[PDB]
Amino acid sequence: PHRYRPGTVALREIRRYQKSTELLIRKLPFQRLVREIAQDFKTDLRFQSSAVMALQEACEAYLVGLFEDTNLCAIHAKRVTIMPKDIQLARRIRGER
Amino acid sequence: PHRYRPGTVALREIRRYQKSTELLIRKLPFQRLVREIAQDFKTDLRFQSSAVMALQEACEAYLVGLFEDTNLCAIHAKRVTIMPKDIQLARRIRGERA
Amino acid sequence: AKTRSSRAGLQFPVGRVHRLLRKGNYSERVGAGAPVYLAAVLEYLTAEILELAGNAARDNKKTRIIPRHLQLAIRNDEELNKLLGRVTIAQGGVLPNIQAVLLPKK
Amino acid sequence: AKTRSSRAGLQFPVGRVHRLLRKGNYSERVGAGAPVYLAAVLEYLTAEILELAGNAARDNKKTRIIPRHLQLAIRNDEELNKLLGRVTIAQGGVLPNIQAVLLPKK
Amino acid sequence: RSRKESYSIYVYKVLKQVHPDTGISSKAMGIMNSFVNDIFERIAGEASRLAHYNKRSTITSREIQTAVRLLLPGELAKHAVSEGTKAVTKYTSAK
Amino acid sequence: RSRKESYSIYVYKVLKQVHPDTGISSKAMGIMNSFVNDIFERIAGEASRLAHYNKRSTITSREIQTAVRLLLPGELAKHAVSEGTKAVTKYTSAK
Amino acid sequence: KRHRKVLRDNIQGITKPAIRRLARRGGVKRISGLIYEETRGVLKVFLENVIRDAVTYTEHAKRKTVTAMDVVYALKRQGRTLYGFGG
Amino acid sequence: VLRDNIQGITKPAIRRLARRGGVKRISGLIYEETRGVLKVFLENVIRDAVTYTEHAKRKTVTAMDVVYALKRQGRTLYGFGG
DNA sequence: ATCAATATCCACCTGCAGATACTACCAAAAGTGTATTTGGAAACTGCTCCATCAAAAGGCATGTTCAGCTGAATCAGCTGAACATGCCTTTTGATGGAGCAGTTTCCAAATACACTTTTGGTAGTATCTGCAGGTGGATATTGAT
DNA sequence: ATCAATATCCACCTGCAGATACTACCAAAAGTGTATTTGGAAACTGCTCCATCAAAAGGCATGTTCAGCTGATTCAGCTGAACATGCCTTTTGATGGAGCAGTTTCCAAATACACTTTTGGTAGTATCTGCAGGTGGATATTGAT
Ligand SMILES: [Mg+2]
Repeated sequence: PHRYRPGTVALREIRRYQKSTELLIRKLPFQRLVREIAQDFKTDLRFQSSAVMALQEACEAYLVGLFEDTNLCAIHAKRVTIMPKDIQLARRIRGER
Repeated sequence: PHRYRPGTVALREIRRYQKSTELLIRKLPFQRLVREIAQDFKTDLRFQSSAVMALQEACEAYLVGLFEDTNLCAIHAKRVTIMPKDIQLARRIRGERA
Repeated sequence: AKTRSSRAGLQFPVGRVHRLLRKGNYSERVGAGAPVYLAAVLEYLTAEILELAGNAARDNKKTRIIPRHLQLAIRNDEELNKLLGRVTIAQGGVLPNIQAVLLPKK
Repeated sequence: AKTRSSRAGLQFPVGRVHRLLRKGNYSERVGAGAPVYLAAVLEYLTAEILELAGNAARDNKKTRIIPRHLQLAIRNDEELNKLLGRVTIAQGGVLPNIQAVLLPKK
Repeated sequence: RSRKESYSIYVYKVLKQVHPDTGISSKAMGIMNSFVNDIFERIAGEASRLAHYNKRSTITSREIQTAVRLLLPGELAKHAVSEGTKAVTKYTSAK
Repeated sequence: RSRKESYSIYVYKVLKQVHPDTGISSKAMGIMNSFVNDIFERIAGEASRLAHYNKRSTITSREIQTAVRLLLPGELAKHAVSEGTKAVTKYTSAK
Repeated sequence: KRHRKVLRDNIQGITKPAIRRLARRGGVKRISGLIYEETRGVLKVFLENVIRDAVTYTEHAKRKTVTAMDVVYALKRQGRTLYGFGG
Repeated sequence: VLRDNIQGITKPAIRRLARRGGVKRISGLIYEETRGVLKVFLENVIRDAVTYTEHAKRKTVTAMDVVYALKRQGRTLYGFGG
């Protein structure tokens, strides 16, 4: 029974997702999260579908960008494993915190 | 013969300069650098004294900011010694580079 | 003749603000209340910062506010600091702060 | 009756750019040169992007330019990348880039 | 010779309401002026955009209000809005 | 049914000039529209400020031109400034 | 109206595999197990910020419908300008 | 004893900035690294300032020119006008 | 290296969504042509305030010494990657209903505009003092032993 | 631990750089009286948006297995911190004059307004064509041995 070694598939996934542009968050769950959060600011709100798509494009672009910076922070620490402290440091230096 | 251990004066200097607000680069060599640099954009330029001050306030503020971020990068890597890779990483994450 | 500032209960020049809005190409027209509102907001914010910088002055045994006092006031407040997060205050220095890992062991 | 575009030697609409400069409340008055100059810079920039995207389309064996091709254009050009450095192009993805240490072996 | 307007006097009046026995340096006053102009421009700027997004030709207290909500942090925003509402009310009810 | 206008057509003309055999998807055209509007505002805006800073009430090709040097990076600025200048010059002597 | 289901815990719809895919696009090879909650938290803060501003535009225009333009304007304010949905 | 202008920003001055920024210990390669950063900062701000100057048909860079340059580089400064 | 499992590549091939193509209406622009207004370039020049420089000032270049930090090397533990397996939830595409964006037509209220008073706010000038440095002496901190 | 060296803190003193105070114009707020302009308040559309129902696959949850990464530990060698001072670079204060800023002028170029023409948008139908997603099947890539 055959096995790729740890990392081999990971790099394959990196090549794959860096090649494409589809959204990586499932559409409906993200739509609920938006609605749930909006609702907490204001009840009886409606959304153009294109508003929810705009939000999802914005969020994914942000998160991927944050992971690049996070990854740099791990590799600075001589690790190859991203950890919360890397996200936290990325966000600090970005002036988000 | 008396001698302070390494890091003791350093801390002392940190406390001192974090209390105060005076500029930390000597005026003249700064002023020359401004002029040198401005020369490549236009010849025969004069500078209000307050203009050069505005510039100095801004650089030192910017650099002191960068050293904070730089220090955090050194600490992130479990060092206490800021290095070029730390300044570069900070600039990269700020979006000044790469 | 009564000043709009005095009518609105304000130290900040309602008239001037009106003029600055008109002649800043912000819009064709300017409602009556807007410059009063705006003036108020700017007064309020001014007071918050003077209050907090005052206390900063007091803490340091002083009666005259300097830039250092404004810096300490602003950077020591979650909200003002955020509002002013991309702004440099000339002659303010920085908050005393030293990363714990840099303090001497024994 | 000749359009001002043609007068000026331009594909992009001078008439329309003049109008937008008015309704956008950028100044009291707009000189006749402004829309002409602006329209031309706009056209120059779009020609630059389209040239570079057209090439990405062709590199990926495609006839029709899509957002991925615009992203590859912009992100691969140092000066477009900087001009548009805080802009997100929907459905553009990212450039393939893997940090060296992450690759296998030695 | 020509006049150089500044806020440096309204600032002083407010200083007094808030800390009567406290003064202020010339530099500190420069910083307060920069502040007031900054916040002016930010709020006026958002107002402008708001009006334009809604095809209106008028910046009214509503635009300033919404603009404050968008620009200020929570607590500041809240207090500011009430101050700005109080001052309009007091100006309207004033024959 | 109200006329929603856009640059989709000038964009297409210019497309055909640089790449005669190449098409463009409507999402790709969405992006090019965003781009034009974006760079319009940023130039117009720098110009606005720039005139205001100099107590001028008029935006001429000279304000746009500084606006452009301040906004665009090195080589793009150089070329954009040619084509602007060239269009204005040509326009000026075409009446 | 008649009912309208209670929305709760939808942040957990941002699954571990979806977060991994995003990391991959970001060039991340290996991911510590605590990343997923941290990522959910950072995402929530981002959304709240964009939606508060978007809804604020909505309310200002006296609508009950959040438009793509409301979101685009909010994204611009936040310095995350988006192309492809108008404006 | 001729010397470069960038080198007028001396090791001890750079050390003082680092100290104000909370730095304890400093690699010897920092001082050149810093000088290069400083230079890029000043190039960027002055280029814009001077562009203001030229627009205003002046041969004197005013503080307001600098202040506006700082503003549009996202480094707004308070206390020199504007 | 050699061999086998399985991912990758590429190129050809049909259905079709999305793109291009008119066609044609038309309403909103954009242009054209006087009449009317004026912003700002031009030119002169007053008077700050900027470059220059002489004497006075005090920070830094230097070379030595070694404390302690960084990076290399080793390794035990356990975390996170890979994958198989069972099936829930998302995707897709209908259908109906309506809640509400988006217009249009009349005015009542509100804001701009031209013209006069009537100050509040500035520059120029005149007093007033907070506190930056100085000293003096006590005490805390650090580092040696 | 004790003990000296040196930094640090605190009280008090004082000259003057830099506030605060005062005066007196006068540009610019405010007051007055028309001349536009606008944002709704009602009153209708045709949408997009919400909800829901069914079928289906496509991706998700979980448990197992162990590769190899992380973080602890040790350590040697290099590399930056600390150190005394006169050489020299910067700071300080004094003086012509460059040019910013004040002011006045006047016409090239701006807005304004009422026509006339044209184009860019959409909507109705029609055609087309690029390429997404499926198919083998020939060409790598990876990991056990
Ligand atoms: Mg809820």
